[PDB]
Amino acid sequence: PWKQPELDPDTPSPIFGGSTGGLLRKAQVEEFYVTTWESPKEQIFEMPTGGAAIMRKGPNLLKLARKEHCLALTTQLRTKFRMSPCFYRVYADGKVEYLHPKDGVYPEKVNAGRVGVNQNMRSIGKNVDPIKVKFTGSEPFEI
Amino acid sequence: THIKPSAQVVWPIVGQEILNGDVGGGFQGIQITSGFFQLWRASGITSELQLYSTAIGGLVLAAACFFAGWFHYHKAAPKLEWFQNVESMLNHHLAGLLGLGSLAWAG
Amino acid sequence: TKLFPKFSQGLAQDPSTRRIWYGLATAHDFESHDGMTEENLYQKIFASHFGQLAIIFLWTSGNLFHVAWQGNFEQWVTDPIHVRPIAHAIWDPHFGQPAVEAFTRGGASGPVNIATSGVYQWWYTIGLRSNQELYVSSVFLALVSAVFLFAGWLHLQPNFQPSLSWFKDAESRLNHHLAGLFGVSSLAWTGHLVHVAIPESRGQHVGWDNFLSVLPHPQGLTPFWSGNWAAYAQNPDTASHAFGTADGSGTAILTFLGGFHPQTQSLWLSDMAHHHLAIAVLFIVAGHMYRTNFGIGHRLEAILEAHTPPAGGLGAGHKGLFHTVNNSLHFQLGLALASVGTITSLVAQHMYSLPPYAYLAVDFTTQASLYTHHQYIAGFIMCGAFAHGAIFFIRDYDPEQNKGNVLARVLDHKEAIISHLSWVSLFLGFHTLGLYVHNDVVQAFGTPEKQILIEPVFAQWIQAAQGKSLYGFDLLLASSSSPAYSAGQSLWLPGWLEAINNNQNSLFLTIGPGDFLVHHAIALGLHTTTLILVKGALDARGSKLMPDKKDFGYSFPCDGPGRGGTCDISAYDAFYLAVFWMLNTIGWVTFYWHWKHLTLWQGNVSQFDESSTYLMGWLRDYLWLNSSQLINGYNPFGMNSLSVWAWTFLFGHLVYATGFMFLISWRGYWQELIETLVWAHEKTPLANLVYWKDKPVALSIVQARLVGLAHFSVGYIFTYAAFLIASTAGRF
Amino acid sequence: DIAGLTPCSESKAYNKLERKELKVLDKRLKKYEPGSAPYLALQATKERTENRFKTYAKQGLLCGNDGLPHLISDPGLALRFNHAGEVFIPTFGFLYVAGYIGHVGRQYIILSKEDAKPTDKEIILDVPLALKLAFQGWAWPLASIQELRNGSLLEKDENITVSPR
Amino acid sequence: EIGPKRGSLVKVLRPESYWYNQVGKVVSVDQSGIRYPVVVRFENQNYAGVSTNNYALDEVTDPP
Amino acid sequence: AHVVKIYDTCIGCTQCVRACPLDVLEMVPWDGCKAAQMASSPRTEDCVGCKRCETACPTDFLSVRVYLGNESTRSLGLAY
Amino acid sequence: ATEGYPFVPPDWAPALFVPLTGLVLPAVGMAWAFTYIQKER
Amino acid sequence: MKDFTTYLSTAPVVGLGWAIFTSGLLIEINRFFPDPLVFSF
Ligand code: CLA
Ligand code: CLA
Ligand code: CLA
Ligand code: CLA
Ligand code: CLA
Ligand code: CLA
Ligand SMILES: CC1=C(/C=C/C(C)=C/C=C/C(C)=C/C=C/C=C(C)/C=C/C=C(C)/C=C/C2=C(C)CCCC2(C)C)C(C)(C)CCC1
Ligand code: SF4
Ligand code: SF4
Repeated sequence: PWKQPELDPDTPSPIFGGSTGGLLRKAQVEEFYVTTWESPKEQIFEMPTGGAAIMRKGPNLLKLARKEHCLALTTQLRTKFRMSPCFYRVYADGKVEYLHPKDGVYPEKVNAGRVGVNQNMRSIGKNVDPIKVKFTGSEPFEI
Repeated sequence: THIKPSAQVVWPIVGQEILNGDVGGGFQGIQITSGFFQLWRASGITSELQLYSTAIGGLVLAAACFFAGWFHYHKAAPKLEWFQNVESMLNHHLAGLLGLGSLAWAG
Repeated sequence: TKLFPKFSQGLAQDPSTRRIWYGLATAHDFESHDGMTEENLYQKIFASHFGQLAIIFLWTSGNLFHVAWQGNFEQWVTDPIHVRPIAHAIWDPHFGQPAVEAFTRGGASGPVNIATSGVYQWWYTIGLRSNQELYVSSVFLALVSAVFLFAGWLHLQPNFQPSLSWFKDAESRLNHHLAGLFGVSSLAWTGHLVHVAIPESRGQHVGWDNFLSVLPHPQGLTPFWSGNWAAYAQNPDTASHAFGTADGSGTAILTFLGGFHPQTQSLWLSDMAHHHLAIAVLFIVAGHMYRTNFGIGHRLEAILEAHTPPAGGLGAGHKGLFHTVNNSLHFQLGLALASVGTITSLVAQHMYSLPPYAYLAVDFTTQASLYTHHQYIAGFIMCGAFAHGAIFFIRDYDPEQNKGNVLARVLDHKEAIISHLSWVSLFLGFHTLGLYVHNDVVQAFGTPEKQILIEPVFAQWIQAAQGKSLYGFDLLLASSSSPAYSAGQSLWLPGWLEAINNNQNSLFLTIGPGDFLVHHAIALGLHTTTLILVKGALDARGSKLMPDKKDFGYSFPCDGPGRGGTCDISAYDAFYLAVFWMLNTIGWVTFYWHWKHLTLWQGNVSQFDESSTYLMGWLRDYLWLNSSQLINGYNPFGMNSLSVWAWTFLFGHLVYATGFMFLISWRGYWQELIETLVWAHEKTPLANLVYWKDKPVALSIVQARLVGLAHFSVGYIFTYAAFLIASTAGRF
Repeated sequence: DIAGLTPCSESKAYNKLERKELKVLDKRLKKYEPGSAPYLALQATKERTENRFKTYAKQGLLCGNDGLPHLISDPGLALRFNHAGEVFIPTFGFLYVAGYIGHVGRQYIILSKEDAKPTDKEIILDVPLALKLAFQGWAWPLASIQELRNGSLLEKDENITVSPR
Repeated sequence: EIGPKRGSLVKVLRPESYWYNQVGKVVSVDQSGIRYPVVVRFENQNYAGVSTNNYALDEVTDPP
Repeated sequence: AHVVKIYDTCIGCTQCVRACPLDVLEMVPWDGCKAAQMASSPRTEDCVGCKRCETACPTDFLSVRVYLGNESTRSLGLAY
Repeated sequence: ATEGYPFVPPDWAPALFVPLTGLVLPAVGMAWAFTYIQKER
Repeated sequence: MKDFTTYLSTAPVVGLGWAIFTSGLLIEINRFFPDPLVFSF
């Protein structure tokens, strides 16, 4: 967005009971994901890996094992309560990565500030045959 | 104990006359397996006339049930609160349906 | 980062259990290996071919060693019709006391296994008599296996690694292989036959000590340098001749009597001697055809570019095809596998009708096992041929290289070929199942005369054209006035006619309407397998559902649930579905062979003739009547020698069922189940200390198809082999 | 007497099968009174069996070593010998109806594709036009031949969806 | 202006398209100079279920 | 991880980025379409290959293509 | 022996060789393969 | 009748009318005539 926000460990967490679906040993040895949203009141939402939880009035913090869980929760919140949340990625060494709103305007918009990446100006099906790129290490679509 | 039950008779059209097996009693047909003869011996049934009457009554009740479905949907459809009366449904299908049927069969 | 997939750096980065399976599966896919050129790929294939040669020679050396050690080859030589062959002794510590007692067959002491591989008849025919000679053969074959090992290592070092252009030398390779690998090899084989097997069948022992002192023919090479080659075909073996002694024998090394030996029920030794000599001469002559360093010869590219028919019959003809075949290794592999599978089918169809080994026809179970083995091998090899042709079409096919040629034109109207194959397969299946169901429900109603019995007039007419006088068609080779009968009337006609008019042997058996119906079922299976393999090959690189299939590799799972659903869209899955049809087709041909031959051996050919028409008779008199001795291998009353075959039967059933386990259910439910197991292991006392290094991950969809097909095929093969050998060994 | 097959009239196994069928059919006759409906049905079955065995004989039918009649498939061999009635004429008899079905389906397909939103005509059939084509398909081979000749039977590939290989 | 007439039937020669060698009806042609300005509508859906697609000027011709 | 490529046939319906529950795709400004948008895949290494973008793609053939191969701990959808 | 020089193995060789390749050689195979797979660079 | 005959021209005109007609036709050929094998008129 205008300024990249850093997650705060002091934000509270939604009220939830013990669910067997949640963080595993991968949250320790490898990276894990943290989702943050601001709520105006106490509402009931369904966790992407568990049952139902009551979010707090204000900031919220949810730790999820995969980025797909974080984006499923984000889409659920945006569809239900138009929450517009954001999620992070916390590595095993403590590195915090910003993933979802890189431009702060979501991938649906453009913002005129991001470059094209992995884009082919040729048409699909105009790719060369695999014989033309044999023993080269480059796929026809990677050209 | 000596005559095998039979309630389906095939046509002599093409080779099916071998399927009309000699089940005994001067009768040929498919040896049935649903046990309907045992049921019609449990409930007191002697002649085929009573079976005919039961069949006609069943056809009449089937026509009544189809007319009931047509009426209760197209003509006079119950509301949602009528279906949501769970206590009345349970009472009427416990005392009424199951209990009344058990009493009628006992009688 | 691991190092087990050294050929694939990307596979080594996989932290799951999929890395192990994919590294094992992509072990010899050198074209997809990381950082590998064409020349090193060709050298690796050369070394791999040397390795397979060494493995083959080691395996046959072990067969010789085990037969010479624990077999009854001397006792089989003394009495072939009575003594059974022995493969290897059985040392199983889990065996019980009755189990040891029930496997001492063939007049042996310990538990032994009866050999149905046919090596006893083959080695008795080629002059091997004692186990000493089999031991010497075993050690020599081990020596040449070690030689091939060292040669495979030899062509991997610098100053010894052949160049890329050396492999692409087509004309000299074909010249040398056709001249020496076929021609002079067959010449050496017929020389061995004449020197050793011809005298050893006539009571004259020829060995290394005395083959330079004995003479193969009493004239002694004077016919060869002169023109009088008929002196070799002067005194052939008479009808009353024994294969072990010289009772009523003659001095002939090359003869063309034809037919079978009256005692051994096998082809004459002089017949195959002249056969291999003529094949040797013709192949050495044909090996001097292609162009080499000398000025004479033929160029393959010139022949391919020259054979373009006028008026645009094949467009560009075979123009630009030499580089297509030479550059693409998969094209050559598919052609080689196609020819090898077709000739394995030919070998299977010609071994049983024309047995070349003495007392092979008497051994019924051995002939059945040999036919079934080589037919299933041929079917698998043809499936591999079509699969590797599909791999050629997607991987290394260049349309601009050969524009308008036969290949591009075939790819242009691929829809017509696929549709016509679908039409002929659908028509064959529709009417074959219709007549089978018609006859079967007609036989059910107690009136078997109403079944449609279309007499096989075409094949009976062909058989009468070959000299079978049973059908009464007085065509050529059956009438004395025909020129074909007169030509060769004194050469091989009295032998061939006597062998083909005798119904006891397997040469051109009498065929009825049930034979014709099961032949049409065989044609249906071949047509459907061809249809699916051809459709997978032609749609390997492009389709209307997915035009960019060539960019996704040969073996990819799917494209997703979009566009209606794209499951099993690759040519790999086309091969995978075609293996089922191949297994069903070879099962049909082996069912037909086994039942017809079993009814011939038991003597009730009329039972097969009147029972093969309808499928219920097929089931009752083949899969039920012949399975009585098989399932009685281990009764609660007791156990017999067929206990191993019943256990193998149920084993094949269980492996086929596990194939169903992998085939019906698909990956995605197993991933969640494995996730629940992961949570169970991670959150338990006394077991969270032990942790996996490779993450447990369910089998991939391509991997799932492979393992389901694999389990299905091995279970199929094992249960049918067990039933076949138990039904053929229980009675005879 | 072709392919080593005896005629059905002069076959011993054919008569053996006939008398075996008569014996097993008369076995069930002893368990019913002669004036009974199962007896009448069994008598009708026996009469049909005898009529079938009589009509299959002396009808240019052969059987060999099994008592079950055999069919001769090669034309010409079915012409010089009286065996065309086995498969020769019924081949054209089936092919006439098969071409009838294909031709009326093709006529309905063309006459439906020239109508607005033509995808509903396949699920909502029209009966008068389909019956009109159903009673106009007797001369299907002449119509097919003339359509092949004028080129309206086939269509230019240029207008045919082709796989992009 | 630079493409075919709106409402006129055109033939698609794009090989990877589902409607290769098929006839579609032009609904709009873009005049802003984009990669595939010709917009056509087909009476038969594809496997994805859509009925409209965009093609370049060289991928459309008048059917005979 | 997997390879996700977007071709010039895209017309900027910005629905392929909604169907992807991993934030692999993004919309960048363009000039080759009427909508002046083009799909781009900066976080390609986070893709699993679920082909939901290909399902959501209305162009024939697909403007966004996903190619399987080289699975990782994030491309396999593993929470363990 | 009468040309047993293509050495005939003893009649007790199965008792040593069958468990050698049924129990020991598979054990070496599993150990060697498991050391191969779990090898980090 | 218009609404009813529009429904009656759907699936049962081809799935039932053709099926019943062709079936019962073939039943009556197989009934009045006995089982044939050779087309001898
Ligand atoms: C008497 C005149 C005559 C005749 C009859 C032929 C006949 C032939 N010539 Mg020709 N030729 C002639 C004079 C003649 N030649 C002369 C004077 C010259 C100049 C010297 C040549 C030079 C010449 C060349 C250079 C070549 C031929 C070839 C051929 C063969 C193929 C022709 C063709 O276009 O394929 C037929 C047309 C097609 C379109 C092929 C269609 C095939 C279909 C699609 C396959 C159907 C498969 C089907 C399913 C199989 C079912 C079987 C079942 C068991 C399953 C054919 C046998 C070619 C050859 O050798 O091939 C054998 C070739 O390369 N000719
Ligand atoms: C024994 C079981 C069996 C049977 C009977 C079939 C039958 C068929 N499969 Mg096969 N298939 C099987 C198992 C079987 N499959 C298995 C286990 C696999 C591995 C996955 C495959 C894989 C496979 C592939 C990959 C292909 C086939 C194809 C075919 C067709 C081949 C065409 C043919 O022979 O004429 C038709 C054969 C018949 C037996 C006709 C069956 C229909 C009869 C007449 C009944 C019709 C209905 C009847 C009138 C009753 C109506 C009422 C009823 C519908 C309720 C045919 C429909 C090919 C195909 O469809 O392309 C042409 C094809 O490409 N199959
Ligand atoms: C490769 C082919 C092959 C096969 C499948 C068999 C199979 C058998 N042999 Mg035999 N064997 C073979 C070749 C073979 N043999 C050769 C060439 C020799 C002579 C050196 C022997 C010497 C031999 C003896 C002395 C004994 C057996 C025994 C056995 C049985 C138990 C398995 C066992 O202990 O392995 C055999 C184990 C060995 C160590 C001997 C084989 C030595 C190999 C061939 C050399 C290594 C080559 C290569 C590097 C590795 C081969 C693997 C390759 C196939 C992939 C079994 C029936 C035992 C038995 O009960 O008899 C029935 C027994 O006592 N074998
Ligand atoms: C004592 C009263 C009574 C009786 C006997 C029944 C009997 C039945 N009800 Mg119930 N029901 C009742 C009161 C009653 N209902 C009340 C008060 C309510 C509202 C709260 C409902 C709401 C209700 C629902 C929502 C459904 C049923 C259904 C059913 C049938 C269950 C199928 C079965 O078990 O097979 C037994 C089958 C038979 C014995 C066959 C004979 C059926 C006869 C003709 C029915 C006669 C009973 C009827 C109450 C008589 C008065 C109706 C009058 C206006 C003519 C059964 C016939 C199911 C249904 O639709 O089936 C009709 C269903 O889904 N009931
Ligand atoms: C001599 C002939 C020949 C040659 C040179 C090749 C060579 C090749 N083929 Mg081909 N192929 C052949 C025969 C041949 N194959 C046959 C006969 C078939 C039909 C079965 C196939 C089917 C086939 C397919 C479908 C594919 C190949 C592929 C390949 C490549 C790598 C395969 C490999 O080594 O993976 C090593 C594989 C393994 C180590 C797995 C072994 C598991 C086997 C196959 C299952 C056996 C069942 C069971 C477990 C056996 C044990 C039973 C138990 C009771 C003991 C390589 C170019 C692949 C390719 O090109 O990649 C794109 C590919 O997709 N081939
Ligand atoms: C009357 C319409 C019609 C016509 C003229 C054709 C014509 C053709 N089809 Mg097709 N087919 C049709 C309907 C039709 N089909 C239907 C409805 C299906 C779905 C079951 C198929 C499924 C199908 C397959 C799977 C295959 C063919 C093939 C073929 C070719 C071989 C000829 C043949 O008998 O195939 C056999 C045809 C069938 C087994 C389908 C029988 C279904 C019935 C008879 C059609 C009912 C249509 C109905 C009567 C028309 C309405 C009449 C109107 C008055 C209302 C030929 C081009 C084959 C091919 O490509 O060869 C080149 C091929 O492999 N067809
Ligand atoms: C996919 C593909 C492929 C493959 C293919 C295949 C796999 C095929 C096969 C094929 C086959 C598998 C074929 C076969 C053939 C055969 C034949 C062609 C035969 C012939 C014969 C004859 C001609 C004979 C004659 C005779 C004689 C000599 C004697 C007796 C009499 C008579 C006359 C019969 C490839 C690689 C190319 C590549 C591309 C693609
Ligand atoms: S789904 Fe396809 S056409 Fe639509 S905006 Fe994305 S890449 Fe472009
Ligand atoms: S395959 Fe799935 S995760 Fe990957 S870019 Fe497409 S929609 Fe997103």
